[PDB]
Amino acid sequence: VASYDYLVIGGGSGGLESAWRAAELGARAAVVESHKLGGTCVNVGCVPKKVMWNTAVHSEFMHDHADYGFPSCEGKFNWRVIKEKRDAYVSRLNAIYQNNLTKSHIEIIRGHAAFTSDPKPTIEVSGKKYTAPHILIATGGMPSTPHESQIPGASLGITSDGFFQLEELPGRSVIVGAGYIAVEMAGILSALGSKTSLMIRHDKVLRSFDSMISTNCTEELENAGVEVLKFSQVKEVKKTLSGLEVSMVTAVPGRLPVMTMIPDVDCLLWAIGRVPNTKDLSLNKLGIQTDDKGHIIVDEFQNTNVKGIYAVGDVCGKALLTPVAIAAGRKLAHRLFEYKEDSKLDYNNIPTVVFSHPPIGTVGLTEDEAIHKYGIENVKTYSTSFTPMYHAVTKRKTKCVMKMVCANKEEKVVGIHMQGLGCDEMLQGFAVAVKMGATKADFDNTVAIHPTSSEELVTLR
Amino acid sequence: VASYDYLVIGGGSGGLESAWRAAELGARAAVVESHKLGGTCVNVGCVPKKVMWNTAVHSEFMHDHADYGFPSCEGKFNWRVIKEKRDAYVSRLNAIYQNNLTKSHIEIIRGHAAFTSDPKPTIEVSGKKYTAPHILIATGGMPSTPHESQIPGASLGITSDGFFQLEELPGRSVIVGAGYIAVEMAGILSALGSKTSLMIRHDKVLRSFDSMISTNCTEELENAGVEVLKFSQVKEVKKTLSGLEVSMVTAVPGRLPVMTMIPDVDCLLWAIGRVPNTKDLSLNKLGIQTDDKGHIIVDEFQNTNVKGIYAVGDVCGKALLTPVAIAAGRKLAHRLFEYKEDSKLDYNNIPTVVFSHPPIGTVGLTEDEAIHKYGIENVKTYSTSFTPMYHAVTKRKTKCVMKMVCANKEEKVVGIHMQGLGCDEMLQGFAVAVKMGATKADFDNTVAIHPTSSEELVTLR
Ligand SMILES: NCCCCNCCCNC(=O)CNC(=O)[C@H](CSSC[C@H](NC(=O)CC[C@@H](N)C(=O)O)C(=O)NCC(=O)NCCCNCCCCN)NC(=O)CC[C@@H](N)C(=O)O
Ligand SMILES: NCCCCNCCCNC(=O)CNC(=O)[C@H](CSSC[C@H](NC(=O)CC[C@@H](N)C(=O)O)C(=O)NCC(=O)NCCCNCCCCN)NC(=O)CC[C@@H](N)C(=O)O
Ligand SMILES: Cc1cc2nc3c(=O)[nH]c(=O)nc-3n(C[C@H](O)[C@H](O)[C@H](O)COP(=O)(O)OP(=O)(O)OC[C@H]3O[C@@H](n4cnc5c(N)ncnc54)[C@H](O)[C@@H]3O)c2cc1C
Ligand SMILES: Cc1cc2nc3c(=O)[nH]c(=O)nc-3n(C[C@H](O)[C@H](O)[C@H](O)COP(=O)(O)OP(=O)(O)OC[C@H]3O[C@@H](n4cnc5c(N)ncnc54)[C@H](O)[C@@H]3O)c2cc1C
Repeated sequence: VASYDYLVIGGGSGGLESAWRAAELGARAAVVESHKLGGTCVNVGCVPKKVMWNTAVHSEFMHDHADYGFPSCEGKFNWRVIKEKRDAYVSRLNAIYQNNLTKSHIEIIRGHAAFTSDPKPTIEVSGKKYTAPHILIATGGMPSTPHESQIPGASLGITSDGFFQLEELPGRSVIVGAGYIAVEMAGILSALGSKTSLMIRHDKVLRSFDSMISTNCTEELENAGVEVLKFSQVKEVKKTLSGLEVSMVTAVPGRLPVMTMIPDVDCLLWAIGRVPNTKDLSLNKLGIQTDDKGHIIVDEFQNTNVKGIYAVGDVCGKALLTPVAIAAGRKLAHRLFEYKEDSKLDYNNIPTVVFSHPPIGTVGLTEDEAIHKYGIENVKTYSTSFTPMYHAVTKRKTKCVMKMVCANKEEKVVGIHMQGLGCDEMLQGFAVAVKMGATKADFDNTVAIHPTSSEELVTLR
Repeated sequence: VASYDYLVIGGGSGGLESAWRAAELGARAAVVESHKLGGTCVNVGCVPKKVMWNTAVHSEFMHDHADYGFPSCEGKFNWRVIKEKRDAYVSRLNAIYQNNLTKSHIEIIRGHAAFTSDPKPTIEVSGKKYTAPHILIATGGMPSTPHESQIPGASLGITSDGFFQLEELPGRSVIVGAGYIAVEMAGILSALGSKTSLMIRHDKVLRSFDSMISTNCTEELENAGVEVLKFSQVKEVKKTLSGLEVSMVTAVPGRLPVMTMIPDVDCLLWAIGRVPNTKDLSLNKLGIQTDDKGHIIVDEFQNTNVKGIYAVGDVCGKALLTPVAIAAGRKLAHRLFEYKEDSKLDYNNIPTVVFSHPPIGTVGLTEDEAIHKYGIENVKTYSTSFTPMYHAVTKRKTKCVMKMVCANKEEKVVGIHMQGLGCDEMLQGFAVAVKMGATKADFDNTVAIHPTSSEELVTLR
């Protein structure tokens, strides 16, 4: 047993940041990583996702060329080119992340960690044992897929991970899911040329977002040429001569169900969920708690039920975003190594952006979450809808919707939701303001920047 | 003399908003406009400027096409097309602005107003007389041009107004000026294909901005192919067989001066200044104060030295931006018609964006204005510089610089300056935060949005 001051399991967003902050404070740390550092985000997430998005944004502006006075292009995108490059960038970052750990004196135990029987919290990487007064489990999660039992042929399709392995553009794409990943994959594949279909169990996507967003987002998808199959779901999948044959059942309320075969499908992508990566950790040896789905149960301070063990990031289940994982590891490191008993992450007013077309920006309470916590009498919402002046000279259009949810008489801005061009870089600023507890008066007392879309939030009447 | 409750002179940004807010409060208002409503901003400013910018942004992304897997285009932009459209949009807006005044019951005295001899403040539009207990002068300004006396041939060139009259792209462009307009014109003409030169009296542009900006902005201009002629200035201009011949004098400190002839110049654009539009108003009949340059002198409440007369917008000289003009007319209307003695506009922390390539965003104190008002011991600046991941796969690059100026021990964020992709839509949010009096801790306690450029401001260390 080599002893350390900190032993982080998983070198993803959460593990790395916590280790970095701990080392900065004096601790002798080591990180246990079974694969590539940078985790899900760098290797199969944020990074490669956003590169492919910047590419989709390009095809969509090839369509506005002639309107702007330029001669139009003949087409034919090449997936290989942009893939080789996307992959290279991910290599450049790995190298970078290795270097940082090294120059920071953070040891890297490479391999798969699992807990042991030793009473004192101890893990064992490759027959060898390591222990520490503080162990952070930050192993994340993975895309869930349906068992061949209920969906015979389910394994025939791919996941987001497999999307980043695609080497040529799928001719016919069918995506099953209604969350941000699902939406993003559908938006990228469709803009780049694939005949795409998004299969959802209901009528709208991102149903957990403010109604104005799920409504607008389902619409803009339809308007962009993505076939949305509502109240539909996969019954089975089969490999035919030319691609897969997907049989789905559509049960639109008020009507009788209908079976449908989607043939010649090159790509069936499961974007149905993320499952925690916790079995093989041998949590059962310490009685470490988990919920019915395997997520590790922690408290406000990221504490498991076992002393000297913590969990952060996706593995916990709450707020599946890289900067939440980071913020939690950073705050933990400070509580442990800088002794600030009160360093926890406030999970309220976390900003999120969904890179669809147009981009979605959202922070805070939805109108309903607001109505519920305050009451209809005390919730006033303000909102606008317009066509960005960028579309003033284009046949093509996309709208821009902005809702502002205010609570009580002072009108504390408790939620801002929007969808439109520029909404991705537009949010961080207001997120700070919302986090400071701004009121509608503060926004209104801020001089506008003309001409911009952002200026519509400081002139909402 | 027809009497009203409010008589606004000029239907631009400031006059229109003040009239609208006044009418909403009960006042019987009328607006006096000698030309097209919407003013400088709609007719020869913000609106047409930003359309031409969106177009320049397009040529600059035609250059990243092949990098993103798409086949490249043969070129040849067409100025006519985008002009007909830009002009049409401006017509659509005028019509809109007319309609609003009408549906709001604001009368429109069309023609040129001038003050009279009548003791009681009275103006006369076309032989007819109008008076009111409250007159707002919101006549704005105009591009200044050099007198043929000192610069023989100065009149041969055009101004920003004349830029919006151009019907074909200038082959060779030379722009004289170092402010935002100058920079923007140079950036648009150059991106769209003109062989451009920007003539400045010093070494850098936007010299009144934070040093990191004038430095970065002079650099990115050079890197984009805009020839910047430093310590240079026009001596005279002449019309030759093929375009104008510009003779300038370059006096770089440490060296002897050199005369230079720039020949074959199709366009010489004066972007040297804006002069107030106040002579023909006959200010002298009421003894209304003005500075040595004709700007009308007002106080914190927009009061002239004469009772019942006010001034807002460019005409005053302070903060030459549409939303400052608007904010001042709106606040005035409330002071006058809603009787709130304390409604004045706070001229501190006004956000501004300069649509160069890449866009500049800035709000607050520059490092020096901070150092001066607080002292070197009390000013801490934070800053970063990086290449946006959009350029991770492009031969072409543009940087992104961000400086954060903090004052005192709490580190109140008193100034944020940046230049880069997305910085135009990125600013409004932080401007609200800065206006609320945020500290570096507030920014740091805001969860980041990954991956974005905006996220670099909440992780500045
Ligand atoms: N504002 C100053 C602080 C930010 C410094 N970035 C350097 C300037 C960019 N230079 C450049 O030349 C361009 N930058 C990039 O190449 C990298 C790629 S991923 S690196 C971005 C990084 N990651 C996270 O946000 C997510 C956690 C991550 N481990 C994961 O799982 O993905 C972040 O900033 N971490 C805070 C922290 O943990 N670490 C901080 C350092 C980031 N790690 C690597 C930086 C260099 C890139 N490998 N940065 C990003 O894409 C995000 C930042 C964005 N501004 C951008 O640059 O596009
Ligand atoms: N968030 C709700 C409040 C904003 C409402 N805009 C309508 C939604 C956009 N719909 C759409 O379909 C697209 N909008 C546009 O066509 C117009 C063109 S100029 S109109 C923008 C306007 N002007 C000023 O900022 C500058 C003063 C001006 N008189 C000048 O001199 O230029 C502003 O919002 N004024 C506050 C106020 O005085 N008046 C408010 C109404 C604006 N006047 C005209 C609106 C319709 C366009 N004619 N708006 C803009 O370009 C700026 C807003 C920006 N979000 C955008 O839409 O691009
Ligand atoms: C497609 C797709 C797109 C996404 N886009 C975004 C986005 O734009 N923005 C965003 O904020 N988030 C995005 N996410 C979410 C983000 O990837 C995750 O929330 C973030 O990765 C969480 O970090 P973590 O520290 O819990 O995990 P991870 O990054 O998953 O890191 C865990 C690491 O632990 C290693 N590991 C696991 N078990 C062990 C073990 N026993 N021993 C050793 N090593 C082990 C893993 O190999 C991995 O490298 C996306 C996710 C997917 C999938
Ligand atoms: C090129 C260029 C680009 C610009 N870009 C931007 C930008 O992106 N953002 C921004 O914020 N600002 C920009 N500006 C600045 C913005 O145009 C002005 O600050 C804004 O127009 C100020 O409004 P105002 O009410 O004082 O004036 P104005 O809009 O100028 O309105 C005054 C009106 O008064 C009328 N008038 C004048 N005298 C009389 C009289 N005696 N009788 C009757 N009518 C009269 C005029 O014809 C005019 O229509 C730009 C300016 C130029 C020039």
